[PDB]
Amino acid sequence: NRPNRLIVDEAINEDNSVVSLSQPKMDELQLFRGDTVLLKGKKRREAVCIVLSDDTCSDEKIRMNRVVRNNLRVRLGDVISIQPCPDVKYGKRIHVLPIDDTVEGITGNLFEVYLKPYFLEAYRPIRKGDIFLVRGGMRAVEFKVVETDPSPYCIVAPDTVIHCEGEPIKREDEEESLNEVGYDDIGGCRKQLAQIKEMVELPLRHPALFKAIGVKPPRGILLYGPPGTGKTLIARAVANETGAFFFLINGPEIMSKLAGESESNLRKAFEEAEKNAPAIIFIDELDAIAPKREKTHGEVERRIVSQLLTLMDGLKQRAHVIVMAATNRPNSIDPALRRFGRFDREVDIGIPDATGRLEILQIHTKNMKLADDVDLEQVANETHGHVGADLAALCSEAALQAIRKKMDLIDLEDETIDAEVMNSLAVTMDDFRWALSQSNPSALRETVVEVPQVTWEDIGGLEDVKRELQELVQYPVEHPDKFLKFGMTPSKGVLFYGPPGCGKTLLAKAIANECQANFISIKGPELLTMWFGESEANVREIFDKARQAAPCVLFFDELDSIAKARGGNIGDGGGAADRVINQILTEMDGMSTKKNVFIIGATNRPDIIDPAILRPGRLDQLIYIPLPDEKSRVAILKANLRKSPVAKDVDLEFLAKMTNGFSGADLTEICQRACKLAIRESIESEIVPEIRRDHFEEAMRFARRSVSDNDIRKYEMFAQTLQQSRGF
Amino acid sequence: NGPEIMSKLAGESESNLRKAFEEAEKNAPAIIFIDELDAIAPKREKTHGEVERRIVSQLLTLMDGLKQRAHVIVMAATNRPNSIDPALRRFGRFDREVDIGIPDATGRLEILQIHTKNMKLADDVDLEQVANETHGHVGADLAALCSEAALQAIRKKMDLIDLEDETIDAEVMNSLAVTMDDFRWALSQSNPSALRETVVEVPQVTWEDIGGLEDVKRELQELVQYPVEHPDKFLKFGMTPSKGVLFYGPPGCGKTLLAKAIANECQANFISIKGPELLTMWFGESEANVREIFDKARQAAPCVLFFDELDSIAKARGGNIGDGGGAADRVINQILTEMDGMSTKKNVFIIGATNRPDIIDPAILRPGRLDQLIYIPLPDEKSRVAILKANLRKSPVAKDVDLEFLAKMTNGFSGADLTEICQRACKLAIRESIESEIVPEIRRDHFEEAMRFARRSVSDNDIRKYEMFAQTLQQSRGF
Ligand SMILES: Nc1ncnc2c1ncn2[C@@H]1O[C@H](COP(=O)(O)OP(=O)(O)OP(O)(O)=S)[C@@H](O)[C@H]1O
Ligand SMILES: Nc1ncnc2c1ncn2[C@@H]1O[C@H](COP(=O)(O)OP(=O)(O)OP(O)(O)=S)[C@@H](O)[C@H]1O
Ligand SMILES: Nc1ncnc2c1ncn2[C@@H]1O[C@H](COP(=O)(O)OP(=O)(O)O)[C@@H](O)[C@H]1O
Ligand SMILES: [Mg+2]
Ligand SMILES: [Mg+2]
Repeated sequence: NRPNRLIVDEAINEDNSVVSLSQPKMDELQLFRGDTVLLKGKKRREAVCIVLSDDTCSDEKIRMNRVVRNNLRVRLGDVISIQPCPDVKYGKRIHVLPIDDTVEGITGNLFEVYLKPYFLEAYRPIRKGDIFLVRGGMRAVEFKVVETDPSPYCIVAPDTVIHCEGEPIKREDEEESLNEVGYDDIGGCRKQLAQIKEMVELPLRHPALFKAIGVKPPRGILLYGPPGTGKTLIARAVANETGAFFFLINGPEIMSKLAGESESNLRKAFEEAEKNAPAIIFIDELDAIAPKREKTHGEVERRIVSQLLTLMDGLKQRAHVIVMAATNRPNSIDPALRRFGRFDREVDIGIPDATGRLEILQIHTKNMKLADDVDLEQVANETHGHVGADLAALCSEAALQAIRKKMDLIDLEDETIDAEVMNSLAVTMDDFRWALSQSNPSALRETVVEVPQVTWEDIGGLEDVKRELQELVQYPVEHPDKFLKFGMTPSKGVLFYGPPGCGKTLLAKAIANECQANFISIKGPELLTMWFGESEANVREIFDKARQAAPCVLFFDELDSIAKARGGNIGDGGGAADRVINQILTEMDGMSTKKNVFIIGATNRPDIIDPAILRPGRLDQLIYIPLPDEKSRVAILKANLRKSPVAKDVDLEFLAKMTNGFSGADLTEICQRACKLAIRESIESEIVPEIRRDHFEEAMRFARRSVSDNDIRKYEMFAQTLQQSRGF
Repeated sequence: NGPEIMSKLAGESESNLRKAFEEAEKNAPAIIFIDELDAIAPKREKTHGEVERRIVSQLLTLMDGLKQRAHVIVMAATNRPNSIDPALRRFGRFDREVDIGIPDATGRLEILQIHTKNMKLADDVDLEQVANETHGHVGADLAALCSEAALQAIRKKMDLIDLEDETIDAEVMNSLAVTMDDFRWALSQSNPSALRETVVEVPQVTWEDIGGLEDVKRELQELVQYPVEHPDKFLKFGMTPSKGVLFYGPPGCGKTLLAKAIANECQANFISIKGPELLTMWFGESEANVREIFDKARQAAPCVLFFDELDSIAKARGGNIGDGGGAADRVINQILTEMDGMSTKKNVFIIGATNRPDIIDPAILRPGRLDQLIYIPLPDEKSRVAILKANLRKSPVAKDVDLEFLAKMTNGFSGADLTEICQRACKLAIRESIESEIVPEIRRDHFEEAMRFARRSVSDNDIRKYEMFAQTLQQSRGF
């Protein structure tokens, strides 16, 4: 249907007037990447913009910003027409003025702060119907053009004289503000937007089709995640972005109201928003109003949760609605709300990663001006547990640390301030380092699921067991073609066992990095404290959080501490078991081989373990991690100092010889002392940097075999037969 | 609806609940269906305050105080038989029970076809495979798996059509289909997350699926097949069938399979309760769900009830050296009170299995509980072919192999460790093929390399220990 029909999509780049396409559309287009284009759009309102080319788009799709996409009165997923035409020319007048409340409280000269610096060397097209936004000085400014050089197009040149009175504008009746949230105000969530985006999209954009079909569009959604994670943000974003009518319910709000006042208040919310459909209904803190465990005292609270049910279930299809609620943990809410015809969908919005945090940090760092020494790629690596709302108050508190010490000397106090200071005001790296050091980065910290940073090169030796792990994880994900042809079935779990400090934890994080699978780590002590006094109930959740993360490596680390809890050494009269070992391996038997979740245990004392976990179908492949030998003992040293400035004098072949029964962790203990003996001489020297050969000679003096000899023969005995361990 | 009438104001419900019978008294013959009887009649520690305790006693006086009225029948629904006031199950109240379980694959295919009727499908679809890939699924899961797969089709198909108007006509829909790539996609989302709990089914395993063991196969059909087949006999000669069996032997020698084989043979349902799962529901110092697995066994008869890896429980109390006391828990006792409960006129049939007969409680060996003891030995050469011959029956082995030759070099391998050889061989084959992308057929050299790393799973010095218990495990009670 011709290359006059294009679709809307949301840009990767942040720049104001551009559109990004691909070469197939270019081999359809045959026009430049520096050209101007005049686009046609809905409601007789159209606008002028330029194009470039790039791979991130598909064969056919169109990247835009909101500032473009709003004037065109279009939304993501609308048919647009680029109209590839070269009308190219300069314009003349281009008289602009600021917008109603967007300048409220800021005053003064706008030429050198705003406007001018935005146009320079990047002449930007303009039309009588372009509103645009300029970022700076802690503020988002909005503009409009009542007249310019006559239409359609005007293209600035590094001359053109712009003239502006200032003063507000009349607020446009229907024209949205750009300060309303949209898919660009959310970051780190990319994967769960597209999930929410598909699922809610077409029944909002295409109310008719469903009325034409017998398909039931899912209507109800539950968003998980700990507080401050952006649940309420993601909700309103979608409602704005999709065009829907967004009504909002607070839990406390309707539990604040008088008994019997809530019922009419909760009922009206649907009844009213029934009339305005298509409609979103968002319920903040569903936990407040529907808390069924031992639930509540007295009817009036037990009554309102049954009112909610008869609205969800007793929804007859009404006309058209979709309900969205939010809560901190999936639990604590009445189970009867998750049945079908009620909130059947679930979207778990976890904490962000560093790649997510940098995405967030840039969003709250946009509008403000920064010094050149800032990094923000390092910050994301120094903020560990942080949700989005922590990481926003880390930007706004760092920026108040800047404007206290800067303008206390200016000490100017009046009704409003103008932009020159703000423009010549910046935040430095010393502030971020300061606001990161307060207790504000105190933040919620719980089970994290991520792709690990460790690579294969980060571990030395072990080259064959590296080859065997990729057999057992890489391939069944890579080649589902095979394993049908030859039949059989992949084995699910693995068990590493060996001397302490020999590399088991690392080698589990390496394959996750290799297959880009998520990695969940559950350490024996942590697992056994949540059992607390005689109760846990959270184990089934780490298998859930593993299930919705697939492909996933699920790693049970230092699995020996649990068995020695029941008892170690001499031993009890009984075997080594707890009620938290049993509910693990009921749940292993639960997960299907069609799942690509993959389990790995590790133990430093194979002597003690429960045979139940070695049974075929639980942890079958047994892998014995030996101590390193000379040629590998170089690989270890060669590795962990890869970031250390070692001097040329050293012989790593020589270290590796004098050492024999050292663990890989104890080699790092030598390399550790050497480096800390170096810094003592340097610090002395303040009354030259490099690591020196003599240093390694002194460190090597105090080195310590971490594993005894007489216990090496014990690993060598279990290396042979650990299969025998079950049955007697 | 339960919530409906619990939504209404206090005292509004009474008149609302009463009218439902009073009205539908006038329109008889009449059904009265009560959704979620759990909402309105939850008596355990039951409730707070009268108004909720009042409405459950209003319901009772309607059920019991039904005088025969004219003509009515009441139907209610609930998730678990428990949680509802016991006083509602007395006679003149809901005395009937119909347990509607989860479906089987034969059931799921039946469902899938019902929500797949009206829609058009591509020819590559199967639906007999889907039913085998959807494991825990209830009907409502398996319906939203059809409607979400069919939305995956009409998003990518008509987004290019991008036609938006008041109504659409049928040509597209007719020329619109769903493919197998969609089902595979919607099956891969987390929507197939579904409730998964004790399943009762006829097992897929056959006799041919296990090699060797030809006499103990003959003895199991004596003990299960015949009293169901020939109730004529067992009267003529008198006596009585024995109820339970106990398999014991080295690990990996085929006990679990051989229990699922007879269930398949007599087309009896099969319930499996594994030692760990049984001992975690005891949770902290409480279970209350054991009597239910004997109920779910009772209403399923003819039923094989299989207690698998029954050793993990006894080693819980303690294994090896041992405690000062015997191996027991409060979850062993409430099993064998309940075994003594079920009558020989029931055709429910119990089977245990253990890898450590040394440790077990003698109480379960008493005549009238688990009487027939059967010792499952390790395979021998002629049987070790039958095992290999079996588990690769679906594998494309090349003609070069000698299965007679494998079986010789192996002696004390378990049947499960033979599969461990046959397992490695097949995974060493796929490595060469995957290399070869920069020919399919298992090769003789492959089995020669796999055989290199093979591992005796059972020690020699513990084989003489099974041979000693093989002789006398009856002696174990009394000292
Ligand atoms: N092959 C190796 N390559 C690099 N570092 C190693 C290696 N083996 C041990 N290490 C060091 O040991 C530390 C982590 O040890 P792990 O890989 O967890 O071994 P582990 O025995 O599973 O753990 P523990 O705590 O020593 S019992 C790392 O900081 C490494 O410096
Ligand atoms: N006679 C046999 N025929 C076929 N497969 C067998 C046989 N014996 C053992 N196996 C293999 O062992 C696996 C299941 O073993 P089971 O029959 O459960 O023996 P078990 O000793 O009761 O169970 P475990 O886990 O080995 S203690 C199957 O996957 C089979 O491949
Ligand atoms: N993914 C994200 N991207 C950008 N900002 C975020 C994100 N997540 C959280 N925030 C910040 O969190 C703050 C409030 O979050 P909120 O919507 O209240 O989350 P919740 O409702 O889950 O508590 C907002 O200021 C927003 O800046
Ligand atoms: Mg470790
Ligand atoms: Mg078994």
